[PDB]
This record gives sequence, C-alpha cells and structure tokens, in this order.
Amino acid sequence: KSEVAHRFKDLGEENFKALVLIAFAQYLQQCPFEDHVKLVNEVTEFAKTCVADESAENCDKSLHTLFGDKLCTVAEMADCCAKQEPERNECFLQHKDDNPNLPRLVRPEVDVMCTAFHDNEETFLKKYLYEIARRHPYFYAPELLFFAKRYKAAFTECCQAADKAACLLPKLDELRDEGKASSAKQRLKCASLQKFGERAFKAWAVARLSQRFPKAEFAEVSKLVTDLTKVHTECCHGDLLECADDRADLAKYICENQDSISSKLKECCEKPLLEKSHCIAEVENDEMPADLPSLAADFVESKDVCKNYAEAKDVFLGMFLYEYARRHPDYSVVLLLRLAKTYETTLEKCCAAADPHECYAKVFDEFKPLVEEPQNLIKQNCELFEQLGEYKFQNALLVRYTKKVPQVSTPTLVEVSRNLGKVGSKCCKHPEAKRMPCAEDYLSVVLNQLCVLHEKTPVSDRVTKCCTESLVNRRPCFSALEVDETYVPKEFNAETFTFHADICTLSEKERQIKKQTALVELVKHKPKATKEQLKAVMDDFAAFVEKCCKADDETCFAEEGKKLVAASQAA
Repeated sequence: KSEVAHRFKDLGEENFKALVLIAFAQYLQQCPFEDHVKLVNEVTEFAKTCVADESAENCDKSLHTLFGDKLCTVAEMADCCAKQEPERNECFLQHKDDNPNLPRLVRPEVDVMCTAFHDNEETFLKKYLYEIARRHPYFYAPELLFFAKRYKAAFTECCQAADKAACLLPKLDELRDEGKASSAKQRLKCASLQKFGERAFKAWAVARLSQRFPKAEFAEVSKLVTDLTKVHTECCHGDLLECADDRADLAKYICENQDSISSKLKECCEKPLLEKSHCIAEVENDEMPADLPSLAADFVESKDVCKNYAEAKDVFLGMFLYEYARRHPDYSVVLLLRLAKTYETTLEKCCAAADPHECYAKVFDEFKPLVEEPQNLIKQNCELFEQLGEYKFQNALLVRYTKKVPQVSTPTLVEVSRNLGKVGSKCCKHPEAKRMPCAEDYLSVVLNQLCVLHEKTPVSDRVTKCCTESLVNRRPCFSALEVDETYVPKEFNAETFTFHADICTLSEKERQIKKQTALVELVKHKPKATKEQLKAVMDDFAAFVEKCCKADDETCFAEEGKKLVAASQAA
C-alpha cells in the first residue's frame, strides 16, 4: 500500500525530491523553475503524510495520477491534462522534445556563480537538475543524481581556492561533455525499447553482459538481463523512482554475487551507492574462461539443432548469443546481434528442408562477410583519421553524410558529423582488438541521435528508412548510402550566409562550427562538387573572414560577403 511511501522510504527524502524534480522537468520542458519546485515541495510533504500513515486520504493512488494532477495544477500539453491518467501519462511521454526551443545555457562569470552557490546551495543544485532535465528529457535519472553530486563537489572544492576559475571550469566542461554522452547513450536504450520492443533490448543486454561477464553462467546472465531490462523500461517510461530503486537493488545483487559474475567488480562494489552503480555499468570485461569449446559442436554439428530450436526457441537463440558473445569481446554488440539473426534466419529456412544438417552446416560461412564489413570500414576510417586529425576528419564525414542525406537540416548535420568525427579520437587509438566495439557502438549512439533529431521534422526518406528498418542494421544502412542524385540543388540567398564581426572574437569550437555550417550550406548548393571545388571555396572563405576581421572598419563583411556569394556561385 502507498507506493509513494514505499519509494520515499527506499530512496530517502533528498533523492526522492531530486527525482521528482527531474520527472517534472522532463514532463513539462516549458514550465518555469519556481512552478516545479513548488509542485515538488507539495508532493514531498504529501509523501511525508503518507509514510506517517499509509491509510491517509489519497495515499493509495498511483505515482502517475499524483504527478499528473500536480502537473495539471499549472499546465500544447494542456491536451494531456484534459485526459484520464492511463492515456494522460502516455500523452506526456509522447510530447517529450529531443530538441526543445530553449536558449543556450550561457554561463555567467565565476564570482557570481560562487556567490549564488554559497547564498543558497539547495536552490543552485535544483536549478542545475531542472535545466539538464528539461534539455535532456530521456536522461538516465539516477545517473543525473550522480552528476549533481559531482556538480556540488566541484562548487564546494573550487569556491574555496585562490583562483576559483582555474579549478572550476575544467571540471564543469568535463561534466557538460560527459552529460551529453550519457544522455545520447541512454537515448539509444529508450529508442530501442520504445520502437523495437522488449525482445530486442533483451538481446542487446544478453550480448553486452555476456561480453563483460564471460565467466557467469547463462542463468546468471539471464537474471541480470531481466533486472536490467526492467530498470530501463521503468526509466524510459518516466517511472524514475521505481527505476532508481530497482537499479540500486540490481547493484546490490551484483555486489553480493561477484564470485559468480566477474572478478573485475571488487573495487566498484566498495563505493557509495551512486558511483557504485555508475562503476558497475562501466566496468571492464572480465577474462574469459580458458578452455571454451568450438561453437559448432552444439549449434552446427549437433543433431538436435532443429529439435531444440523448435521446442525451446527463445532459450536456444539467447544461448547462441550468450556463448558467441562470451568468445568475442572483439566484436561490437550490433555485429553480434546481426550474427544471431542470421543464425535464426538460416535455422528457420533450413529446418524445413529435406536434409537440414546439410543446410545449416555452412552458416558460419555466412558470418564471414558480416564480420569483415565493419573491420574494413573501421580500418579505412581510422587510417583516414590518423592523416587528417579530428577537425579534418569531421569535415570529411560532414561532406560525406551531407551528400548521403542532403535534405537534413544543417544544424543536425553539423552536430551529428562532429560527433561522428569524435569516433576517431576515442577509439582509433585502441589496437584492433577492442576498437571495433568502441567505434561501432559509438556510431550507433550518434546515428540514433540523427534518427531522433530527424524524427521530429522528417525531410529525408533515406533517413526514415534506415532508422525504421532494423536497429542493428542501422550503421550498415547509412554506410551503404551514396550520393543523392534525385535531390535538387539549393540556391544561395541573402540569409544563407549570416557572418558578422562577432566571428572574430569566437572561441575555436564556435569558429569551427560556423565554418562547418557554411560548408554544409554550400555542399547543398552543388552536391556534385569535388574535393577540389570545395577546398578552393573554403579557402577563399577563410581568406574573406581573415581579411574582414582585420579591416580598420562589419562594413567589410557585408560587401565582401556579397562578392563571396557571387564568386562562390561561379567557383
């Protein structure tokens, strides 16, 4: 009875009210901050009355009803507030915005930050939670509590130093970057659950956990996969309190059973709750058992393959995925899922034939092309990266992907391409052993970002097809894309290029993003133009901006921007 009291008791007041604030900010991204804190305070005091006595007036109501009613005390989403709960929650979920119209969170000076922090810490952490949550509505909520903890720790440690800035900005910039990466990674899980169903997330989990925990038995991995699937189903559905409590329970189970799971969890399990779970999720793959047999004896050579595939299909196929992921931490998860489906398709096609042994014995020989396609793509791209560097690699991927899907909005192309280019810096430094899972998992995260960003305002049929056919084939689908010959080139206009004198004082990131934006815009002018044409126009642009930024007068910018458009429409 009184689920709100149950969650209040398990999580404690501070985590409870932070998680309620996160849930409110993710449901209503346009609602201001004082509205939300007031609703959170009311919810928290009501939960206190409920834990005081669980028979009180409205204590047996569901968390969905309680939160929806509080949100509707103030609340486009006013359609949802005109709906009953089972559909109202689902309306709130459907109105989540991956790209909300909120301004850049520009940071003020450091002295004002430290004075606001010391003035009222609690309010200052609440504002941080509120802004992150409303700008990242699928953020993994307990991880967000860990980020807030580090955010406080940074403000506590730096504001008492001699130079407050030289302590503070590095760790804030790290928190900002790691938060963006965490948000994209969790977005992939939520998209997988919501669009491709529970069976696909279970298969992803089986593959990943069998790679990290190769010494565990299959039943152990199956239990962990069940609990993990439940946790992420709850967070991806907005039930953040349940999700946080069940994640803490899963971390507890894993720390109690390290002997049967992994020898690499010793140091993660001695840490406080939040970083204990964070450490478990990021832990290193354990060493695999020394004497593992070939996977042909029971899955290719056995006479019971068709027999067990019929009687125990689900259990047979995850056993295949489990045993094969154990032996291949060098493969990415998506490649392993591709291999499991190929095995399943071959079994369905061959168990209906006259001599099925002769039909499924050659499936491992169907694995070879699927395995060597990503290896060659990673080698070629890493090899281009070593020669070009991150910025040049980004521009090359940007021109390539702009040619592939030239209908996509310019800001989405720039962001995705830059995050694509960060593969080279993050994984190409690994040897061949462990850079394929790194690279191709990171690509699936960045491509999912492209898919959800394009989902809101679809303009390319090619994006929609790749994003909807098959989640595990999404990277090969995009890689196999080539120049859009049907796309009609775009004219330059007066608003196509908007370059003023503020570019001269820009940071290096923002200057790069503006140049990449121009590069996308003029690739859309002629998607056929070769490297040579592009470099010539880009270098004339680089000469333009450098000359106008040192003229004795924005007057240079207008006149030379007009000639730049006139000359670039020729070159």
